[PDB]
Amino acid sequence: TAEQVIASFRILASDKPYILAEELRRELPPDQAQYCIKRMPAYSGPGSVPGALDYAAFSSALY
Amino acid sequence: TCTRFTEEYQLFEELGKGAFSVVRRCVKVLAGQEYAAKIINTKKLSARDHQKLEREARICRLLKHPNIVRLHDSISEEGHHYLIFDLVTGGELFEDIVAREYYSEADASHCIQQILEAVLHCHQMGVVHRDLKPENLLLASKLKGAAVKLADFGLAIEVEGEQQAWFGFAGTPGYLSPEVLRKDPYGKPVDLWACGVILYILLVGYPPFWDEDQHRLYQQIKAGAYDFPSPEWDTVTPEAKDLINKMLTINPSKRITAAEALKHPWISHRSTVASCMHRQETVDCLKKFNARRKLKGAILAAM
Ligand SMILES: Nc1ncnc2c1ncn2[C@@H]1O[C@H](COP(=O)(O)OP(=O)(O)O)[C@@H](O)[C@H]1O
Ligand SMILES: [Mg+2]
Repeated sequence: TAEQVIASFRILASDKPYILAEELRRELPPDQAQYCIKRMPAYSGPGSVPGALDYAAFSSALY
Repeated sequence: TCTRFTEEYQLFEELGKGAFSVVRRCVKVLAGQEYAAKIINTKKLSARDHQKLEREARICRLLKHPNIVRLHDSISEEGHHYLIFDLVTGGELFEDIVAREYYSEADASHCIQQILEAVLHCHQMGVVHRDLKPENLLLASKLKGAAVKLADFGLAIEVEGEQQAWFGFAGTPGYLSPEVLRKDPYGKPVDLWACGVILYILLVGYPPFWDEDQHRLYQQIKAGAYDFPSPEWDTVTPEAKDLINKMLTINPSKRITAAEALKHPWISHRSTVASCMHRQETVDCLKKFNARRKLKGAILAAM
């Protein structure tokens, strides 16, 4: 469910439009955390900060 | 040439996935009544998986209880087996707790009493579930106060009285009992360990045992190394903690049984013993708990 996957990343992102590498590191095992960091592009939309990752772009590429 | 399901039932949307089965809504066309069809493609199953499929079918037929999914029908066709269940429409209990926002010990106690009644019924019928976990705790409907329904007997086994045996390595790591992890002979008490894990999660929203290194996770379970850290556990009644301790008891012979747990005052005297305070942090953690499970499930599918 593509509406539940981005929504789940957003939950782990504490409702932010992007997720940080250390948040993936904290909330997921070291495997799928460094998996995601090296397949998540870069969030440049509203509210972006250094390190912000685009979990929505990582997602909709799949579902 | 036996095609009774194809003849008399119409399939609709998927309701849940499984490793080697799918669950789709269906309608008994003549009656117009909705059911859930758990469908297994049997065309190239191994003999062992045939046995396990047949086992699940027997156990499901055998279990009739208000808090267990109810088998309506069972149909064998050439390359498909159909288990037809009464449809439950309330979704996962953990998702409903989050959606309804407010949750107290009194709510958790009412939830776990229902789970314990399901489990007690399984054990009275000589059945050990072995897969008690959040994905298998459904709600009968979207009605407020709808009943909990225990689902998924795919891992369930038949036992004879109180005899213990090595029935194999099966279950989700975070819910596994010390005796299974030690490869000891086991039986019904493995279900009550898993109930203690679930109940711990119902109270604070995160699991009692958690480590990305699964070898260390299993060490921690086998040591019964869980804690009630401050601040969240400071507001949990002693009686709720006491019930968890008795479920999360390493020695299975001393672990509390389902019948004893149903007489535990936090359960049997919930109205005067269980706290009615809303636990906002519990719901917040549960929201992350559910997201971590769905993502960890969606991710390995993609890998
Ligand atoms: N009786 C039912 N009514 C509605 N949905 C169901 C029912 N039984 C199962 N499902 C849905 O299908 C999913 C998988 O059910 P389960 O029997 O656990 O299949 P598997 O064991 O193959 O995973 C469940 O999580 C649930 O969402
Ligand atoms: Mg199953």
